Amino acid sequence: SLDPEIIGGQNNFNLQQIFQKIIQERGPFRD
Amino acid sequence: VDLTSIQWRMPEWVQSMGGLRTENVLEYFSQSPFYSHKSNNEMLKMQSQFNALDLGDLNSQLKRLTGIQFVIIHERPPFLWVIQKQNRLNENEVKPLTVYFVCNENIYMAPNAYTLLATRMLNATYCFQKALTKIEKFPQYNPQEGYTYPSPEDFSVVRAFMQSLHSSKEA
Amino acid sequence: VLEYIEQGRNPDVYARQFSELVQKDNQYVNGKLYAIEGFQKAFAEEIKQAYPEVSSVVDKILNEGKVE
Amino acid sequence: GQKFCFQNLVHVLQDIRYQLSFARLRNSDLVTALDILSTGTSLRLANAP
Amino acid sequence: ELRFLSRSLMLNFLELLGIMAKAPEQFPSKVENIRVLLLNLHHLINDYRPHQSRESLIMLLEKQLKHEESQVELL
Amino acid sequence: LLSKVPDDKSRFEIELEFVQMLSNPWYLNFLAQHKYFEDEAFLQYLEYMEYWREPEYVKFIIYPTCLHMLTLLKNPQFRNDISRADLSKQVNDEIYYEW
Repeated sequence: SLDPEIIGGQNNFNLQQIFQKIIQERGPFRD
Repeated sequence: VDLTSIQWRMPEWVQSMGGLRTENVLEYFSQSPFYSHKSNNEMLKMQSQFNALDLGDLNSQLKRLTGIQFVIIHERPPFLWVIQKQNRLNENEVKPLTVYFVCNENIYMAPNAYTLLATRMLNATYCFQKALTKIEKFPQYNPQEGYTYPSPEDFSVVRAFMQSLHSSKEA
Repeated sequence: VLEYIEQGRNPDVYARQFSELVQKDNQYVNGKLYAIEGFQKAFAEEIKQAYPEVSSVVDKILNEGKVE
Repeated sequence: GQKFCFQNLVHVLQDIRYQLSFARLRNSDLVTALDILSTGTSLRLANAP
Repeated sequence: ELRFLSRSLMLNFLELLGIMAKAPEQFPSKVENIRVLLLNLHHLINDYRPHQSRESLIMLLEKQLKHEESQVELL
Repeated sequence: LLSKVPDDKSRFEIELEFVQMLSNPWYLNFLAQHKYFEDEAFLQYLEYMEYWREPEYVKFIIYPTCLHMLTLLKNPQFRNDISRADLSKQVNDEIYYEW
């Protein structure tokens, strides 16, 4: 039949992007 | 279907026959949308069924015939050939209706000077109108402040920094 | 031929080209058939040493091609 | 006609070889399929600068 | 049944060579023999695959479990 | 405001094929040159293409790239750089290598 199987791309193998995101989400860093 | 902007060729056909020839240039032309099947060369091809022919025969029978004909205007064996869609109502006088371009196993429209220069001008115009329309909304006019687009102590703060920096760089 | 006479060419040239061509194509085809002949014989011997159990079959294959 | 025979045979053999590639089936790339479960091609992104 | 079809194909080709060197216009029949033999070979190999895809999935799931237990123990 | 003239079945055949087009990088480059990214309607239609990531729907899509391509195109600076020919070649070459 059809049973749900759980697999999460375990075969396949950054803070600058984090910074840019937070920069757009709360504007300046200082606050 | 606009015939002039487009660039056509069939390398499969060329390889099927082999090399690029005079006569194969006219056949290649026959495969192209440029050629018209009501053509006089097509009527001749229909009249002879799997027999040898000759080329001097080809031009001499083109003139003998009256109507739309495709001939070779200039020929260069290695790479490029020149064809024109000339229409002769009578022999020895022909009105060229179109010219056609052949190059590196490729057929092209080779269009009229007016349409080329005109389209060029049209592009340039369009650039102008777009740039001006973008700029015209932007600038601000106040009558005392002037035209605007949306202190020396601080300047001295900067001088202090740049001098600090030059110092650290020299070090 | 009519074309040749038309252009002033000698019709005897046509007759020459065709007899010549008969000989030429004759040899050509004949040798093509031989080329596949040898190819088959090679393939049958190689099969025989490789797959001896069917040697009877392959011999029956060569015998069925021929005339009574 | 005999020559035409030879050639014609070669073309038929090529054609059936073509049908041959059309008939085989190859084991699934489950990797790509699982990546596309999560709606990206994880491969093409990680790999590419 | 496979091996059989294959050796058979071999033989049918030998036949083909013959009918080329003896009577070329007869080949359509024989190349048909060939064609059905190849197509059957393939259809049957295809019948083999679904189990192979399943067991490959098995080996993959086994890899995930191994990463899981190893990661748990490391933690 | 011309009245819409769509077909139901046809537009999911079509939206499938369009997603596929999005897989091609050269099509993205032409698309950018034609300044289709200037239109907000286009970008809303892109989000409408997000329906194609759903399992029953994605089960139909043929070329996976498009999906990735789509997430790539959500950055506008990326849109102006797929206007660029150089980056276009970079993208094509990147697939070609993965392939």
